[PDB]
Amino acid sequence: RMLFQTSYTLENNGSVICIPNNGQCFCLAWLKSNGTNAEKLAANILQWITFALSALCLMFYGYCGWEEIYVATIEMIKFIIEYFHEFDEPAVIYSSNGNKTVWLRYAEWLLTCPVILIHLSNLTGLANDYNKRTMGLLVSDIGTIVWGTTAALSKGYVRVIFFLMGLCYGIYTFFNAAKVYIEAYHTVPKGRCRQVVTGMAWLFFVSWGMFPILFILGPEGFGVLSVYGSTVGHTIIDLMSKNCWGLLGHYLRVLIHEHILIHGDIRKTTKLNITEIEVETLVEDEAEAGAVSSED
Amino acid sequence: RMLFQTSYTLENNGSVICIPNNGQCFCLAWLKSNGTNAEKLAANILQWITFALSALCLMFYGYCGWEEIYVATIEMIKFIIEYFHEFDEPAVIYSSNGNKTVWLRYAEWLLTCPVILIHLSNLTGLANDYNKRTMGLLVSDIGTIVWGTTAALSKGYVRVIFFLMGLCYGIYTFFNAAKVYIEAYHTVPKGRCRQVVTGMAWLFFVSWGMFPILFILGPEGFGVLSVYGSTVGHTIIDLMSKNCWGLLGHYLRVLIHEHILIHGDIRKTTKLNITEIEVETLVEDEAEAGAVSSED
Ligand SMILES: *[C@@H]1O[C@H](CO)[C@@H](O[C@@H]2O[C@H](CO)[C@@H](O)[C@H](O)[C@H]2NC(C)=O)[C@H](O)[C@H]1NC(C)=O
Ligand SMILES: *[C@@H]1O[C@H](CO)[C@@H](O[C@@H]2O[C@H](CO)[C@@H](O)[C@H](O)[C@H]2NC(C)=O)[C@H](O)[C@H]1NC(C)=O
Ligand SMILES: CCCCCCCC/C=C/CCCCCCCC(=O)OC[C@H](O)CO
Ligand SMILES: CCCCCCCC/C=C/CCCCCCCC(=O)OC[C@H](O)CO
Ligand SMILES: *C\C=C(C)/C=C/C=C(C)/C=C/C1=C(C)CCCC1(C)C
Ligand SMILES: *C\C=C(C)/C=C/C=C(C)/C=C/C1=C(C)CCCC1(C)C
Repeated sequence: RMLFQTSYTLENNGSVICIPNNGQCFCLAWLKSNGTNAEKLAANILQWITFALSALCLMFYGYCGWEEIYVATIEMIKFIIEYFHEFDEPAVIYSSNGNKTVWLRYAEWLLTCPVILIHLSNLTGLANDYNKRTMGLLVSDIGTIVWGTTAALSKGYVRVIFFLMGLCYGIYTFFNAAKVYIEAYHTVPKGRCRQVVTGMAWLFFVSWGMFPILFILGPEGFGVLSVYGSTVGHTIIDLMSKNCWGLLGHYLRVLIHEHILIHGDIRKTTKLNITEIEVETLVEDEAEAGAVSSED
Repeated sequence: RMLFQTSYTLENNGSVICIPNNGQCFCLAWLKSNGTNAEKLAANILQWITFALSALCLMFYGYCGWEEIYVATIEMIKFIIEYFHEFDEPAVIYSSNGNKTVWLRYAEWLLTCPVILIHLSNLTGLANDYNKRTMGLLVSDIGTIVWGTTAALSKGYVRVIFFLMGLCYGIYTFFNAAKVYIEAYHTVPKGRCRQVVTGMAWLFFVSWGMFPILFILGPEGFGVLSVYGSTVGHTIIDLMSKNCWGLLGHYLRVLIHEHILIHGDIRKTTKLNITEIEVETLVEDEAEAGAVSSED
C-alpha cells in the first residue's frame, strides 16, 4: 500500500540492498512499524469521538463567534484527511535523513493559532480592538511552531537547538497568555462567568503545556512513544485544546452578551497590581461604576 | 558531501540499483542538479548583497520600531544558515515522493508574516490598538502559507488543490491589505508621507504578488526554473519584500513622529466611500480639524 519502495533484496550477506529501478525513493527507516494494533484501535476510536464532537459543536454554533466555528471547521477537514490519507505523504513527511514528520499536526496548529490567540484576546466578545500584547502573543506562538517544526525535521544537536529556540518563544507566549487570563477574570461579572474563565485558563495551560511534553516523548524526541501512541496522546489534548475550549468560549460569550441584554454594559475601574494594570469590570449594579484599586 | 546515499551500482542492465547497507536514505530524484554555475554564482552575489543590506539596516535602526529590526534580525540568521547549510536537510527537505522543498524559505515567511502584517496594521506608528481587519489579515495569510507549503510537499492533483486553497486565502489577504493602504494614505499628512505610503503599497503588491508566480515557475510547480534560478528570483523579491519595505517603513514612522514634534497630533474626520469608511487625517494646521466626507 506505500508509494515509496517497499520491496527489496539483501545481497552479499546483507551488506547490499538491491531495488527495482522504477524511480521510487527508498529507506528502511520509513518502514518501521507505527505501533501495536491496540494503539492503532485506541487511536481510531478517539478520532471518531473527535469527529462526533467536531460535528456537534458546528451544528450547535449554527443556531462574532467566528473563532470557535473555524477551529471546528479545520478539525472536521482534518478528520476527512486522516480517514483517507493519515500516513500518506504529506500528512506524514518521510525525509532523506529517515525522519517521519506529522506535517498534518503542525499545519493544523499554524492554521488555528491566530484563531485561538485572537479568541484569547477576545474572551468576553465585547472588544472591537486588540492591544500591543495580542501582537506579541501571535508573533511568539508562530515562532514557537516554526522552530518546533524545524526541530522535528532535524536530528542530533540541530534538533536540540531549534527545540530550545521554540521553548524560549514558548515561555514568552505562556507568560503573556497568563496576564490576559488575569485581566479577563477581573473584567467579567462576579458569578458563573468567572467560573468559566477559570475553567478556560486550566484547559489552556494544561493542554498547551502537554504539546512540548508529547514532542520530547515522541519519535521527534527520545522515541519513548510509538506513532499510534503519539496519535492517542494528541487526540486527548486535541479534544481539550480545540473542541472543549471553544465550547466553553462560546458559553462564556453567551453569558456576557446576556448580561448586556439584562443589566447592560456597566463597567468599573479595577486597578490591578499583579505592576500597575487597569481593567473595566462588568457589574450587574448601575450604582457600582467607580475606581477599585485591587492591588494583587 | 551529501548525507543521503550518493554511491550506487546499476545491475541487470539498469533494472536494479544496489546500495551499501549503511542505513542511509536513497533516491535518484534528490541527486538532480540544482542548476548552472552561472545561476549559482548570481545567487551567491545577491545573498551577500542581501547580507550587507540586512547588516546596514540593523545598525541604522540601532540609533516602537520593533517590526523592522526583527525582519532584519531573521534575515541575518537566514544568511548565516544559507552560508553553512543552504542545501542541507532541513533547509531543504528531501522527501519520499522525491520532492525538494525549501523549508528555509517557508519557515522565514511564517516567522515574519505577523511582524510584516502587524507593521501593515501600524504604518504611522501612532496606533496602540488593532481593529478586527488586522486579525483577518493574519489568519488568511498564515492559511495561505500553510496551504502553499502543503502544495510544495505534495504532487499531482493534491498539489493543485492545496495551491487553489492558498490562492483563495491569498485573495482575501490582498483585498483587505488594499483597504489598509487606502486608509493609511488618507490618514498621514498631505506631503512626503503620502509619497512613502504610495511607495510602500507598490513594493508590497508587486513583491507579494511575485511569490505565487515563483511557486508556479519553480520545481514546486511546472519546473521551468532551476533551484539556483528560484533562489536568484527569491533574493530580488526578498530585498524588496523585507529590507527595502522596512526601510521605507522606518522612514515613514520618523516623518510621522517628527510631525507630532513640530505641529502636534491634529486629526480630522475624512469620511471615505471607496462603502462608508472613516479616517483621522493628521494635518499641519490647527484650524483644520473637521469632517471632510471625501466620497471615492
Ligand atoms: C555475514 O555477516 C554477519 C554479520 O551479522 C556475520 O554474522 C555474525 O558473525 C559474527 C562473527 O564475526 C558474530 O559476532 C555474530 O554473532 C554473527 N551473527 C549475527 C546474527 O550477527 C557472518 O559471519 C558473515 N558471514 C561472512 C561470510 O562474512
Ligand atoms: C537493456 O535495456 C535497454 C533499455 O534502454 C535496451 O536498450 C535499448 O533497446 C531498445 C530496443 O528494444 C531500443 O528501443 C533503445 O533505443 C535501446 N537503447 C537505449 C539507449 O534505450 C537493451 O536492448 C537491453 N538489453 C537486453 C539484453 O535486454
Ligand atoms: C514554559 C512551558 C513549560 C513546559 C515546557 C517543557 C520543558 C521541556 C524542556 C526540556 C529541556 C530538555 C532538552 C530538550 C531537547 C529536545 C530535542 C531532542 O529531543 O533532541 C533529539 C536527540 O538529541 C537526538 O535523538
Ligand atoms: C490575487 C493575487 C494575484 C496573483 C496570483 C497568481 C495566480 C496564479 C493562479 C493560477 C492558476 C493555475 C493553476 C495552479 C496550480 C498549481 C499547482 C501545480 O503547479 O501543480 C503541479 C502539477 O500538477 C504536477 O507537476
Ligand atoms: C490545534 C490546537 C493547538 C492548541 C495546538 C498547539 C500546539 C503547541 C502549543 C505547540 C507548542 C510547542 C512548544 C511550546 C515548544 C516546542 C515546539 C512545540 C511547537 C511542540
Ligand atoms: C519573507 C517575506 C515575505 C513577504 C514572504 C511572503 C510570502 C508569500 C506572500 C507567499 C504567498 C503564497 C501565495 C499568495 C499563494 C501560493 C502559496 C504562497 C505561500 C507561495
